[PDB]
Amino acid sequence: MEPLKVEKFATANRGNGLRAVTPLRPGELLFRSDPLAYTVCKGSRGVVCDRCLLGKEKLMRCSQCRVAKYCSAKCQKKAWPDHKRECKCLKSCKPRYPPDSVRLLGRVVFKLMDGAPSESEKLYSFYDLESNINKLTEDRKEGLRQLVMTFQHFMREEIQDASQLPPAFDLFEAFAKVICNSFTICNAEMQEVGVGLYPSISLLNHSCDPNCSIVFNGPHLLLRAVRDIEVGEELTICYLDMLMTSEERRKQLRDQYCFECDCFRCQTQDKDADMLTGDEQVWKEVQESLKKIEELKAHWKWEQVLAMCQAIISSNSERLPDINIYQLKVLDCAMDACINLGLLEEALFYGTRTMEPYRIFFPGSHPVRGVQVMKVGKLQLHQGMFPQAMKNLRLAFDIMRVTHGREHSLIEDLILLLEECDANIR
Ligand SMILES: Nc1ncnc2c1ncn2[C@@H]1O[C@H](CSCC[C@H](N)C(=O)O)[C@@H](O)[C@H]1O
Ligand SMILES: [Zn+2]
Ligand SMILES: [Zn+2]
Ligand SMILES: [Zn+2]
Repeated sequence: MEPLKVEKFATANRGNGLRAVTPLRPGELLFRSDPLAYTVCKGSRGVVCDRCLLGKEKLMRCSQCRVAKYCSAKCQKKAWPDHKRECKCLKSCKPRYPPDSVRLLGRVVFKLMDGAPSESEKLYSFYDLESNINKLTEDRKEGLRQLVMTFQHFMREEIQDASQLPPAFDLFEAFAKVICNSFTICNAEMQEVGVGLYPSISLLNHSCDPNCSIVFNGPHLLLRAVRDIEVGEELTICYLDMLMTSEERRKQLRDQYCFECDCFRCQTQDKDADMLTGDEQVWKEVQESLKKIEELKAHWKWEQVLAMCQAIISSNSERLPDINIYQLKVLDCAMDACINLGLLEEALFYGTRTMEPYRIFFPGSHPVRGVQVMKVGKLQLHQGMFPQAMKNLRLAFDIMRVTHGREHSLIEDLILLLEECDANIR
């Protein structure tokens, strides 16, 4: 159980890209990699584990830095190679914490010296990672320049000048890689909990209608095909969240990756209309309130989320339909708030209402829908609604074994329920 399945090559115009070498079936795993470097992002920090990135109500805090919090003593140990150095820095920053991108790039710079190679850099190393120096706007260069003066500052302790780092390695150029080659680490419940750098995965170009999706069983990362992919076909993923219009997607892809998405979709404006059904006036105020809420989600702060959600869904009932992406986003948030708070009746109220949009927005098999759908069925089973629960849990499996695969332990939970939902229609 080893044979290779992808490879790099030269695109007509868009740089370096992956391709199948033999035909692929949907649900097939193609690549698998640990991070070259990864870190629990500022919000999740103090809430999740500093290694395995898992949420265990209580956490043991850092010996000498008292910032980094651990799952166990074993998690705390194999974390040394990485935490060894950074402990000192964070220690005397207190409380000011380094913006993720830095604390990451701090960790990376030593994992370059590691000597014996990494799997993460098997097909594409760090120094190959496209940075887009040319044709990068000012206020962005002026943006990255800042981070450098912040990095050097934050690091001081272990790094006083560029002579302590390998040559050809350049800091400003390195943030330019990490602005546009980072990876959002999503946990079980499809929550963002960290940022990684997977320099073989970064060989994947962008379609808003991808054929590959990636899922995070902790910091470990899986790339699978979601459809039938023929020899010589360039493999692609969507770097963005699926709840954005072509116009929102255009703006963000210029601001980060410097390009035009020339997918069949970004030209015809797929789903675009359906996304903003309702009067612009109505939801403007919702896409505004979405900038607050989304913050407090990442900071695992549910109680205020549930205030700002209830009030606003209670408000726009008479006028704004669920299928409106920004309305919907509050609905997912609404659901997510209720789950972590244990209001599982309310939880199901909100979750079931989102079910249908999701179907029209996330095509064939998307792991976001998967988990969402799972949370629904799982919410239903609990409520004792066995028939339609078996319906959704089944659906979840039809999505998830192609999105997550057998190698994901989440699947385990899924089947258990299906055999336990069997037990309640006894
Ligand atoms: N759909 C698309 N259209 C045009 N350029 C794209 C694209 N997807 C990715 N890119 C380019 O590739 C970068 C993402 S990294 C993905 C692989 C890239 N060829 C590389 O050398 O690493 C972006 O910053 C952008 O320069
Ligand atoms: Zn420490
Ligand atoms: Zn841990
Ligand atoms: Zn596009």
